[PDB]
Parts: sequence; structure tokens; C-alpha cells
Amino acid sequence: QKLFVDKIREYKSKRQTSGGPVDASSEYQQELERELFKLKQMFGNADMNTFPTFKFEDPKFEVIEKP
Amino acid sequence: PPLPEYGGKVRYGLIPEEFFQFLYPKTGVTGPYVLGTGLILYALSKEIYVISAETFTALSVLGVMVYGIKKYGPFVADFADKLNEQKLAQLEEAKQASIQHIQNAIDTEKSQQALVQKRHYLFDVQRNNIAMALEVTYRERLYRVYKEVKNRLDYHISVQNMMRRKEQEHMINWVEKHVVQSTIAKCIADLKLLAKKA
Amino acid sequence: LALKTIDWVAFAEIIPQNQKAIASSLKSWNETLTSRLAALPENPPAIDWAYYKANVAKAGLVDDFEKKFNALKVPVPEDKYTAQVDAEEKEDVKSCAEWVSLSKARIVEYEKEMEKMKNLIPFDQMTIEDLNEAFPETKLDKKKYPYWPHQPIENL
Repeated sequence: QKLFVDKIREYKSKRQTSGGPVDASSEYQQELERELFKLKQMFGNADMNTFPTFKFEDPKFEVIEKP
Repeated sequence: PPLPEYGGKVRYGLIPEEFFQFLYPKTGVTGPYVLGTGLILYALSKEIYVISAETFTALSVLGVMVYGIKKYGPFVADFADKLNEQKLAQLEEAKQASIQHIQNAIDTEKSQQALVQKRHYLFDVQRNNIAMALEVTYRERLYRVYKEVKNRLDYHISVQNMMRRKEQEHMINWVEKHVVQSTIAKCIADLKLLAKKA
Repeated sequence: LALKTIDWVAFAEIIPQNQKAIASSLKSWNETLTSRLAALPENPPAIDWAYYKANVAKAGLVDDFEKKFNALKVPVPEDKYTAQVDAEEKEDVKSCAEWVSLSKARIVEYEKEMEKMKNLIPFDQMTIEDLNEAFPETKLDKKKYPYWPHQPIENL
């Protein structure tokens, strides 16, 4: 099995990525920021990593009694 | 005090029937007429009633009077009776009209009391609206808090997921890029099996 | 939420003509709030941390996000408005009951008058003064017309 022997080595070269977040990219972040731009802004407009603090309003009310 | 119905039963408009009844027991039915004849003849025969021009003046007036009562008496009687019937009917209708007016006032008052008894719906409606607004706001608040926490957690999971996806893509294209960076044993074994194809 | 079922035409009969607009606006808000309590359910569907334990690769952040949620004190709005419309209803019932007592006085008075008119003397046995105390409209104005016939000649 030449090509199966072949492959195993290449996944190992890949697994050699301790200090490599993206396996020797030297690129592909310039668009990943754009991708992440879309993703974060379309989930929300805040520090999603942190917990949301909740402000709550109360209903209005009027003069209802017989004028 | 109610009036009687009939008068006194006069005869010839000049002599009441009490007289004929009063002279019946002693002189029959012809006693009064014999007495009248006798008195008339005695007044004439003895010049107590002097026949003169006043005899014929009186005859003409009495003839006009008898003819008048006989001809225009029914009309005057019915006219008086109809006058009374019209006044009576008008008064009766005014009575019924006042009865109806006061009955209508009583009915109207009972209807107003029914209305004023129905009043409480305005205030229980106001209570309904207050309660409903408070409950809607409570559930909206719980949905807001739920949806925010879930949105943050699923944003985390989605960024991790698509990061894994793009990273695996760069991975795979590296492993292809790496066979370009790199023995006919399999070549011959391939032809060997191709020969066994026959 | 335990609501008071209401007739709406009955609500219509008891509304003075100086506040139909307010009644209809009150009415319109009832319908909107009925609808909106209908569609959104009662309590949010809570979520298992499992799908957020095995796919949140961050250091214990899912657990505090979920801890901050199991420990959250969401503010329950209080009424501050039902007691005063109850007070207004109590005050109104006072006004309503007193007006009824007046009308009950008038009703017994009207029945007195209808018993009076129902027991009149027959009309063919009746002085003119007896008529003038039955229907007092038929009394001669001897103030304005002091001389006979004590009424305008055209009336005769």
C-alpha cells in the first residue's frame, strides 16, 4: 500500500502543529478576520465572551378613572 | 252624585202621568180626559177664555212649537248626548295617557337601575388590562434573558465550529501541497494483476 | 393569570358619551394584550449544558454563563395599579347605590300616583274641582286672566 504508507506521514507532518494554530499558513487570517467580522456582528454587537447585564423597563400607565 | 236616567213621564208636554194614575182608581182611564173636556168647555161657555186675535196668535205659536219639537227634537237630543260622549271619551283617553306616562317612567327607572348594576365591568376591565400588561412584560423579560444567554453561548460554539472548518481546510490543502513536494514496485504489481485480468 | 371574563356589549351600555374614545382605546389594548399573552408561552425552554459542555472549548466559561443564569434574580414587576381601581370601584359603588335609593323613592312615588289615577271617581260624577285635583293642568289661571271666561277667547 504505497499511498496509504504515503499518507500517514503527511497527517503526522500536520499533527506537528504544537506551536502552529493553523499549520504554517503565513496567510488565511486576512480573510478570517472578515469571516469573523461577519460572524460576530451578526450574532450581536457586544462583548459576547462576557455575561450580559440586564436592564429592564416597566410599562407605562395613564389616568384610567372616570374623568 | 250620579244623575237619574229619565225624567218624569209628562203627557203631551203638559200633564204628568202622575195625574192620570192619581185619577185612575176613581174615574177609570177616561176620567182625566172627561175632566179636561169639562174644564175647557166651562172656560169657553162662560167667557173665562175670550176668543180673540190672541186665540189665533197662540194657535200659530203652539203649532210652530209642536212642529219644532217634533221635527228638530231628535237632533238636539242626539247633539247633547254626543257632546257628552265626546267629553267623556276625551277625559278617559287623558286618564289612560297619564297612566301610560307614569308606567313608562317606572320602567325607565328600573332600566336605569339595571344599567347602574352592570357598572362594575369598567373597573374589572381596567384590572384585566393591568394584569395582562404585567404578565406580558414578565414573560418578555424571561425571553430576553434566555435569548441573550443562548445567543452568547451559540456564538461561542459557532466561532469554534467554523474555525475548525477553515483550519481543517487549510490542513487538507497543505497535505495536497505536500505530495507535490514528493519506485515502480506498485507499477509492476499493477501490471501483474492486469495480466491476471485476462 | 386569573382574569375576569367580560361581556363587551354590557361594557358598552355603562359608558358615558364623554369617554367612548377612552373605552375603545382601553378595549383595543385588551385585545392586543390578549393576543400577545396567547402566542409567547409561559416559561422559557431552558437548555442542557451538555450541548454547551462538549462544544464550548473555553475554560469553564459555559459553566459560569449557566451559573449566572441559574442564579439570576429577574425583576418581577409589581402591580401598583389594581388597588386604586378597586378603591375607585368602591367609591363608585357608593355613588351607584345612593342613586338607586333615590330611584326607589321615585318608583314608590310613581306607584302612589298610579294608584291615585287608577282609583279616580267615575267621570260622570265629578265636580270641576275634583277634575282640577286629578289633572291640575285643567285649572283656570285666575292669576293672569282675572275676568270671565278666565282664558283666551280663542281657546273657548
